[PDB]
Amino acid sequence: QVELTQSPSASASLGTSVKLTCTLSSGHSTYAIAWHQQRPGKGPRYLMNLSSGGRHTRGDGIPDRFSGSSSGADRYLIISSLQSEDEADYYCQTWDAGMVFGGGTKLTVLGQSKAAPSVTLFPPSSEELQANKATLVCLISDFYPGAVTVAWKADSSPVKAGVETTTPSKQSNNKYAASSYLSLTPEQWKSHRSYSCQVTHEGSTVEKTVAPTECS
Amino acid sequence: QVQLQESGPGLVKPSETLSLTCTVSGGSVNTGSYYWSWIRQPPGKGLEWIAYSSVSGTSNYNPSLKSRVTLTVDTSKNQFSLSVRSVTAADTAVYFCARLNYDILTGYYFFDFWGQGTLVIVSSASTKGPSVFPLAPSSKSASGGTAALGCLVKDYFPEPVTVSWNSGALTSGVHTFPAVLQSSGLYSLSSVVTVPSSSSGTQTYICNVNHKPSNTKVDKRVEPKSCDKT
Amino acid sequence: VAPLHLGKCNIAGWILGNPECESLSTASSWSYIVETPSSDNGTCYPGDFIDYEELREQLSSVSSFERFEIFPKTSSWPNHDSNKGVTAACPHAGAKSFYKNLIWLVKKGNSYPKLSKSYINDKGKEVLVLWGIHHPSTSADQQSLYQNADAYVFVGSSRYSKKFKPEIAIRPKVRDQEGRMNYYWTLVEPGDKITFEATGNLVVPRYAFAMERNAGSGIIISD
Ligand SMILES: *[C@@H]1O[C@H](CO)[C@@H](O)[C@H](O)[C@H]1NC(C)=O
Ligand SMILES: [Ca+2]
Repeated sequence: QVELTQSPSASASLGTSVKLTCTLSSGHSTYAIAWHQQRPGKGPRYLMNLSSGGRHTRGDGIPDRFSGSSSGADRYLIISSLQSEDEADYYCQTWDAGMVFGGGTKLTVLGQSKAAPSVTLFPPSSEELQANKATLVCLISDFYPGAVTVAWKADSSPVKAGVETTTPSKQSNNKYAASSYLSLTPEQWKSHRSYSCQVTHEGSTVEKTVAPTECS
Repeated sequence: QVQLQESGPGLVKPSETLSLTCTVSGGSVNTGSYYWSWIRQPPGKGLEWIAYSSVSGTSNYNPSLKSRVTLTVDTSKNQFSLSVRSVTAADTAVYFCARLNYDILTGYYFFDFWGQGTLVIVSSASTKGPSVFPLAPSSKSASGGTAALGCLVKDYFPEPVTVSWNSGALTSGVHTFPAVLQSSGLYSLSSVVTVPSSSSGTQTYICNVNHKPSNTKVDKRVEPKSCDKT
Repeated sequence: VAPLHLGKCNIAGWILGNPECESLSTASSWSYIVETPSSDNGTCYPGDFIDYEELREQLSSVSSFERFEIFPKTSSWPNHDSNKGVTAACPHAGAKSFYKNLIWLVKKGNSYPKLSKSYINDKGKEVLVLWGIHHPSTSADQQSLYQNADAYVFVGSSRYSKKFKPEIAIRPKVRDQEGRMNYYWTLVEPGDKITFEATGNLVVPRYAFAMERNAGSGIIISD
């Protein structure tokens, strides 16, 4: 039975048409297919089915700008007037003895405006310190593009042990984000006057800084 | 109208038996030219079809999993269910339930409604419920514009945890980050709320953390008394 | 008074259009039939001819008998392959072939949409329509041919009404076929409508016969 082949990635600029491709295996060029969209971390959403001769029939509530066509063994999904909420994996599927899927094509939508990150730094909670632990959390949000290098400082000199930083991920705001957790003992935390986390993004550094034992 | 939703344990030990259950609203698993199907997506990878059955007609299975799956439909509860035997780490995936539409008039077979999907980890490692700590808002945040406060949900396994604010009330300003995986093999995440810096004195914020695989639900009030307790 | 000579074929072979029965095909009128009794140039694809004996008494003497293309081949089935429906069970001079008065519809690519087709008997005489119902040997065979694991056929006139579903099953090999195909027929009153509807397994009529059957009996006599 049939196989579907989609190259893994595509990119295009906001406002343009994009033409994603699904390729039916040799000897199945008369097959019909469906298309589905999976935005990141969600379930897929059926978009349309598509005949061998290019007739596309959208699902319910899928906008006009989604469409499709065919050439030989290739099946296309045209997205016109491309919008930043179209950034997603698009799977083709068909049917033969079984139900079969393509491997998906992750579409990236380019053209959105450069935005600098938005760091907010917490010290350890009184509760945590009382549990003989201490964690500083440096939370970075609202940047494009997603290249971000994070640097922790104890007083003024670099910290090597302790740090764990998440790789950046797109979000509901269509801008990137990351967490960085520094794990210390309370005694280490109290051994300096202030820690800083330093997010540098597009050769430009944003800093925040916290101190300890003034509270009571 | 038509909604599917998955349910079952988030975690299963090797060679035990994974068992999910879809629950259909907005429509009936007896009516229609439909099949009731299962699809999984192991983490980072593509959709794999497992099998479908219908109430009346013929069931169909993905040949490399046919021997290990069993499908059932409960007409009365409007549910259908997948059962996979002898799981290994390679069964770790997000499982989706879905309606496969045999559209009689064209002869097409296309999944038109998908569930939200449910994660299933296949690990011998045992569950670890998180500890939840409050991230109080400082005074560098409260002055002219806006303040931030939050929850740290530290050291759990497996994923996921779900975090709400004011039992579901609060949603604008909330931002729950992806987790980090530590050397330990345990996960930690943070939810933050950006806020009107009213001084946030009596303006009540309680995060609600749920980790199903350890039956952990926890309501930490982010007492915004920035460390100044007693 | 002038009989219908069927040579090496029997009624089944002649009226279906087995490809060995093409030579003597349509004489316009006859009083009795001569055939070869239990020739194997009846049904080339194995199966059972339903209401066969009734049909013989029906066809035995006819006052007029005109063949017509009830569902023309290159017009009536735009969403179904009307070409692949051939088999080595029904060989015609080199190639794989099939009966001349039926078509074995199969799937187009991937998808077998519900077909439905009607004919109203405008012809003034009765019309004899015959059709076939295919029973694949395996689930694979069904999905190969028709895609639809859960398929049906429906034939209906005002007098007739039946719903068929294929019994999928491996049957003794006959003429290299483990599947079976049954043959059916009905006479369509003048001004009545015959209706086909299928999602698979239907061997559709291509040719039908408008006929004026004779009083009482004809006689069928074998070699
Ligand atoms: C016709 O008859 C002969 C023997 O009676 C048989 O071998 C042959 O295959 C038949 N052909 C067809 C097309 O039915
Ligand atoms: Ca009859």
